[PDB]
Formats: sequence, structure tokens, C-alpha cells
Amino acid sequence: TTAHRPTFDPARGKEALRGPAYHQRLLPAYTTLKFRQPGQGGAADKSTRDLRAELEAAEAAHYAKLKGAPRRWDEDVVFKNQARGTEDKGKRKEFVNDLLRSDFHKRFMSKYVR
Amino acid sequence: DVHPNNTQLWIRYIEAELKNRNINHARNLLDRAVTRLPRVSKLWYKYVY
Amino acid sequence: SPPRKLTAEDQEAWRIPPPVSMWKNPKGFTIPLDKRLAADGRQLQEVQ
Amino acid sequence: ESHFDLELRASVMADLMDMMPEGIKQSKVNTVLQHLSEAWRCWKSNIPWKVPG
Amino acid sequence: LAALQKRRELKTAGINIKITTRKKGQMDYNADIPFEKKPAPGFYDTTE
RNA sequence: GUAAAAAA
RNA sequence: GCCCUUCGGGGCAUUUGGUCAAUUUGAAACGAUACAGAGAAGAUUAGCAUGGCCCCUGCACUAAGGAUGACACGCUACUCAAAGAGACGCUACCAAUU
Repeated sequence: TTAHRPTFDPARGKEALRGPAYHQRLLPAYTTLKFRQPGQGGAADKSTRDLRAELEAAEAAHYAKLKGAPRRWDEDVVFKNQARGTEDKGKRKEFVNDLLRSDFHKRFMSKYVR
Repeated sequence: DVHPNNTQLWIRYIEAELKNRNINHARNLLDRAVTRLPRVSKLWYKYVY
Repeated sequence: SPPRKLTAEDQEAWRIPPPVSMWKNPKGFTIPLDKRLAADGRQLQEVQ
Repeated sequence: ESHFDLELRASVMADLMDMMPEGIKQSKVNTVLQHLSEAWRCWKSNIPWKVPG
Repeated sequence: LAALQKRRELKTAGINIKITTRKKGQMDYNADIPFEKKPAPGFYDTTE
């Protein structure tokens, strides 16, 4: 049954029809462009080597700021110290490029499937 | 117009003219085809043949 | 530029297997059962 | 969902046409889009997808 | 086939009429070469 | 039968 | 018509427009009637799309619907062989029971 089919030849864009103006399509809106003002930059080139210099200046400043550069009730029981080495999780957050094994997804499934 | 660079299509058209003895139509097609596709040696071989 | 010189081994290396779906059969074909189970790796799957 | 499928199929096809060496016969490429559909169904059913050859 | 038989019988027995099945929204491919693209002229004459 | 000249 | 005049003259105002008002032959369309008759590889069917010499309703020419609106389902040689193995191929047709 080939009624329900894929697309091998997707529709090609066309020049607009040309004719007299009667149908109203697109109501005017935001009819003024904003331009970059004094202090908003954009129209401010320094130079290639200048821009390079501020790039390593800013990046070295960030790196330097990161580095810091200016009989007992609990002895009756049978299992002991079973939660040592558990609260020490939380050194570095690892992004994992596999969604079904991410901590986000594990959290999601724990919260919602019970 | 739909398949400008199709060797099989160019050969079909050229052969239809040659089979029906339209030699001048066919040679015009052969010049057009080896202009269109100058690195397709099939069209060059057909033309020399 | 001049065409790439290919071998029959290049042609064989780019031939594509005919897809047998485990779910879809739009034409209602009767597929032999070995062909139906070829692409399953659960025959491959090893448990220790 | 219908639009996502259209975009996905166009992307996979463009990649395959650009991956194919010049001179390979290239009629059956819609075949690869059928393999793509089957692999997606295999992912949804958690069935390993492995086409021999 | 039945309409062809009836039309042949009418044409044999005299009256000739144009049974025209031409619908609303259909071209007349008999009437004219559709979307005609003539072969490009080349260096060879093709008038004969 | 509601939406195209001895195999409802 | 008016005005001016030096009584000879001069001035003011200046080119509309829609094929007739005429219904057979320069183009309206339903309904009734007749007929048939609703997608997805058993049965029943929620749909969402795709392409445009198919459109309809809608303000939507950046909704939504129209059976998922319909159409789709025919057809099917043509860039085209090579190896090695045969050929009473390519000619004639033929004299004893007792």
C-alpha cells in the first residue's frame, strides 16, 4: 500500500506570484531597526593583534583568578559502619554523553517510576 | 531538464535518434552530451564509434 | 576531475544488505525464517 | 513528529550520498533508510541491531 | 469497450458525434504537445 | 449504506 | 451670453464618456434521480504527514477541518557481457532370405 510514503523529492521554493495588492498577509510590526549605540560596541574594531592581546589578557585573568593569583545499644547490632564511603560522593560532576546512563535520567526514573 | 547529467538518459535519447535514422539530430545530441559531460568516457566512446 | 578508478572489491564493500524488518512487511511478503532471524544478535549473545 | 521524521530522513540521505564513493551504483539508498527505521525500532525494543554484511 | 462498440455502430449507421470525456481540470494531450521542449539547434542542419 | 452518470 | 473698447478691436469660458436599456450561441451552481460505494499485508480502525497542471470551508497567503480531504496501488528489455565446451555446422548419403 504505497499511499503512505516517504519524501524523496521535497518541495522546491518558488518565486512569488506577481499581481495587484488585495490580500493582506503580514501586518506591520517592529518597523524600526535598533542600532548599536555608544557603549554597545559592535562598530568598534581595534586590530587583529590588539584583539589577540585583550583575548590572552582576559583569559589569563580568568585562569589566575581560578588558581588564586592576586553493653551498648549500638553494639548489639549486626552490621556496622555500613555508610562509610557514601557521603564522600561529590568531588566533580561528570557529563556523560549517553542520556540513559546520566545521573539526570537515573534521578528521573527513580523519582517517577516507583 | 529533470536529469541534466544522466548518462543513461543521454544514451537513450541519442539512440532513439540513431535508430530512427535522424543522424543530424543524433550528432547534435552527441555534441551536446560531450559538452555537458566531458569526463564521461562512455559518451565520448559512443560518439567516436 | 578524472573519475576514480574503483575495483570490484570496492563495489562489493559498498553493496548494501536487503533489509528484512522484524515488524514491517508492507507488501505482505513471505520471508524464509533464516532470513528473518539473520539480523538478530540474540543468537550471538553469550552469557557468563 | 512527522516533521522531525522528514528532517531526519533528509539528513541521513545527504550523509550517505556524500559518503558513497564516486562510481558505486546508487539506486538502493532508500534501502539504507529502511535500515535506519529498523535500527530505531530495535532501539525502542532494546533489541541489539546488527545487520550482517 | 462497450462505449467503443456503440460508437462504432453509430458511425457505421451514419450519425457521427464527438463523445468527449474531457473533464474539468484536465489538459488535452492530444490537442497539443504538452510543455513542449524542442531540441536545441546544433551545428548540423535538421530540417530534412 | 452515512461520508464518487451438500460457498447497511 | 456677458464685459471692455482708443469704436479699429479685444476679453471671459474649452473636447465628456462606464461596448448600447435587449438573458437562446462566449460559458453560474446545487439538489432530486440513477448508480455505485470509505486507508494501513486476518477483523475493526486514532490519526500526522509527503508532492502539485486536484482543490473545498475558513480572517488564517505562518490555525483547524474537509474519509488520516482526495489523488498514490499501473507499468517494468536497452551504460550490458566474458570465459570454455560441444555442433553428419559449411558435404554426401552407401549391393541376399535359402
